[PDB]
Amino acid sequence: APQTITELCSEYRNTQIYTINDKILSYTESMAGKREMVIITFKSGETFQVEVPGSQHIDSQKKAIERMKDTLRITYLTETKIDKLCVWNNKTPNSIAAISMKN
Amino acid sequence: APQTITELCSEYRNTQIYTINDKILSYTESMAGKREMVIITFKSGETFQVEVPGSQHIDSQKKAIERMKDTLRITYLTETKIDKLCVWNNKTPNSIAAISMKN
Amino acid sequence: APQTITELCSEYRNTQIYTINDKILSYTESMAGKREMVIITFKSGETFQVEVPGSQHIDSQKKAIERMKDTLRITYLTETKIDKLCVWNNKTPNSIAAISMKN
Amino acid sequence: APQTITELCSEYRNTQIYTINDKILSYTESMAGKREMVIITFKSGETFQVEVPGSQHIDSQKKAIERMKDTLRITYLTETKIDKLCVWNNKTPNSIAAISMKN
Amino acid sequence: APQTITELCSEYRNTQIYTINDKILSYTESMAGKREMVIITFKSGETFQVEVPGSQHIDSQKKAIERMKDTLRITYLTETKIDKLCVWNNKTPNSIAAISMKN
Amino acid sequence: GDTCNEETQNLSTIYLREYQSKVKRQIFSDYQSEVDIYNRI
Amino acid sequence: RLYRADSRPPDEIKRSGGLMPRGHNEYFDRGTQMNINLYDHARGTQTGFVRYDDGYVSTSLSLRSAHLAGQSILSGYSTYYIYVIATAPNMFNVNDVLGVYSPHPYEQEVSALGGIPYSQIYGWYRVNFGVIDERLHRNREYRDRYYRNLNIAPAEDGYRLAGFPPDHQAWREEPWIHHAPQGCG
Ligand SMILES: OC[C@H]1O[C@@H](O[C@H]2[C@H](O)[C@@H](O)[C@H](O)O[C@@H]2CO)[C@H](O)[C@@H](O)[C@H]1O
Ligand SMILES: OC[C@H]1O[C@@H](O[C@H]2[C@H](O)[C@@H](O)[C@H](O)O[C@@H]2CO)[C@H](O)[C@@H](O)[C@H]1O
Ligand SMILES: OC[C@H]1O[C@@H](O[C@H]2[C@H](O)[C@@H](O)[C@H](O)O[C@@H]2CO)[C@H](O)[C@@H](O)[C@H]1O
Ligand SMILES: OC[C@H]1O[C@@H](O[C@H]2[C@H](O)[C@@H](O)[C@H](O)O[C@@H]2CO)[C@H](O)[C@@H](O)[C@H]1O
Ligand SMILES: OC[C@H]1O[C@@H](O[C@H]2[C@H](O)[C@@H](O)[C@H](O)O[C@@H]2CO)[C@H](O)[C@@H](O)[C@H]1O
Repeated sequence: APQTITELCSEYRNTQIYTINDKILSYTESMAGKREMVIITFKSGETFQVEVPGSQHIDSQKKAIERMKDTLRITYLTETKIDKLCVWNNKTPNSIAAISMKN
Repeated sequence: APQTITELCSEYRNTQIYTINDKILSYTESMAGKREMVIITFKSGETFQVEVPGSQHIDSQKKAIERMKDTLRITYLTETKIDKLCVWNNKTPNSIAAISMKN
Repeated sequence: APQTITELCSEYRNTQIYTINDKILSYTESMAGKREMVIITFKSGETFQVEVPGSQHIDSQKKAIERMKDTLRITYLTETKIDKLCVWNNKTPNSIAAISMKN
Repeated sequence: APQTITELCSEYRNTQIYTINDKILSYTESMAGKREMVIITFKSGETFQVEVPGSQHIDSQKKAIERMKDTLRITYLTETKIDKLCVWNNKTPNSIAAISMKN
Repeated sequence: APQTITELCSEYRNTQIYTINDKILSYTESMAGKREMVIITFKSGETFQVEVPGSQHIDSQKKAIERMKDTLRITYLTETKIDKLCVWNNKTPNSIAAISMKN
Repeated sequence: GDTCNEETQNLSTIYLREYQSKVKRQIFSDYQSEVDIYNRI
Repeated sequence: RLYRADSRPPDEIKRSGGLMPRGHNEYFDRGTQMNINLYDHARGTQTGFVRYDDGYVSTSLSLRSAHLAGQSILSGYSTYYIYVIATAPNMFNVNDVLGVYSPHPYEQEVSALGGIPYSQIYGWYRVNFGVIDERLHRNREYRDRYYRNLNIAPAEDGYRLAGFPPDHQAWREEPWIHHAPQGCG
């Protein structure tokens, strides 16, 4: 299976690696209808989203979306640095596919 | 998708932005039948609720209501400052649609 | 909706408010068949329980009983002070309907 | 209902109270087929398990089994002192029925 | 009935015990379709995965795979040392069957 | 008078409540247990 | 790393949630209100304790300086401890915020606003009959990834926390002038 965030990312269309190497500056969570999402931003100006479960998502991803929204809330609260993100850049804001952190 | 809670708030009727920039003063959680909800208040004097799941909530919101109660409980306990809240102001106390935190 | 735990407590019969203002002295959690409940005590001597799910519970209280057990376990581990408790007193130990904490 | 772990432990055939009053020395968690269990050990050498779900478990016990495995991971990681354990002594290792923690 | 991870591991074909005794150096989590998994590495060069659920996993394992990914996220965040891993070596990277941590 | 004194006290309590929140975000987060929302609901 | 000699032991510190200032019992207790004033902290002295009053706890820049302070106030204590502490922005270099008004210049103390939480204490040495046992005991709960990269608060951030009395000329002069609380200056 992929051994790295970068191998994994490269198995997909419309993705791009961001090297962040920093903590989440802000965290936004919405429970508004049809907008049940998390939006995070970094000091450098980038904004990324975990997107709403739609039709572009297979069933196995429904749980993985929830897990990612959990990871993003706890790495914001503990101020853990994110190393890299693999994002779908055909979305605005770009959509998170995988996350890496290391110390 | 929206990039900010202000942007996301304005795409709904009856909402408004409150700029809190403060920790939750008190947290109330109830499992009493028909009033399974959370109510938070701030030093400034406002009171907000996460509403009881109801008919005004489409099904994708049911998992978002649960996550919001989880976020407000760990924010309350670690005393993390809330920055802004998008709330439906056609409810008493007003209902939380979305929350943001910074730093 | 109610704006405070006293106000919400008053809507039910057989309830009463306890002003605890103290952290939990002990936490007991059981998965023994027919006794899947949580019991907490305070140094004042008071003991309270979260009841086993049962016929007196409508379906919306079932996700709320699980949320309440999560709250008491983490309030206990963090030594967070509980302000008030709304309890049904036609039960021994009395059972928690609502909890509030103030920082 | 019971008011202490002893009182609850006494309601079952084949149980016993272990007074631990100590933190967990090692935690083992398994997702291997047919042995999805947790095993804990103390400095005393005593070893306890949360059993694999099975027919000895009524449907209401299954969420409580999952919650107990959640509590044991939290307790191990934060070196929380466990006070007593109620176990079924007809299993090797002995199975946990209920746990209590104090102060 | 297994009392330790080594006994547990020996009940399966194509497993191997690794004595890690170090904390996790990096954590990667993916929600990309058919790649919903967690990859972890250690300073010694070792890389392991928790697999995408699939045909080889029985029903009892579904929940246990979600719990393993939850244990690896929090062990990484709290910098807890892992003692041993029992892995299926017929997968690349080697696949976690069970984890052990002490003290 | 007190206002100088009361302001140093108020400001010093603010910087402390803030650092204390950073510490609670570290040590209390260890107890946060994530929920499987889909089977909960 | 900063260093503080203290008669209060590892277990009492765990219970308190850190090295507390005088009269504060638990690190997070908000009930018993605590007066915090750096000038007042800095001038006072205590017997059987390295300065720890008015909401701040002092530390030394070296093990040797901490031991010299401990012997002067704790000599005939059959055992006492020297705690090793990570730098973090609750810490203020007292000479840098009080400046030419720093009361015990030659000591070069760094004070922690509100105490030092238990997770910021890296470890400790035992001192038996005034002689340090060279083995450091490491605190299992030290938050290494968090504290790894933090440092002392810059003096800029403490001038408005100096706590000089309202009539003290320091409030009428640089740097403190640009930072005076409303009611001083
Ligand atoms: O899985 C989220 C991801 O989906 C991409 O959209 C694809 C999807 O991956 C593919 O399997 C399906 O056949 O068509 C979808 C068209 O929307 C999105 O392009 C990407 O932005 C993510 O949303
Ligand atoms: O979603 C919670 C929110 O619902 C509002 O009602 C909306 C509802 O979301 C939508 O499905 C329906 O079609 O339109 C309603 C407004 O016209 C409530 O008014 C609001 O207070 C919240 O409860
Ligand atoms: O909901 C927990 C609560 O139930 C009370 O019983 C009520 C119940 O809430 C109500 O829905 C039903 O119509 O009448 C019951 C009383 O006859 C219990 O009284 C209380 O102790 C809790 O167990
Ligand atoms: O609940 C786990 C516990 O089950 C015991 O088995 C019981 C079972 O729980 C009960 O429903 C049935 O009526 O009697 C069984 C025989 O005692 C096991 O004995 C115990 O070791 C645990 O596995
Ligand atoms: O359960 C994860 C584990 O599965 C192994 O495959 C098993 C399969 O579960 C079982 O149905 C069959 O009878 O035997 C297979 C071989 O032991 C994989 O081999 C292993 O790598 C894991 O993926």
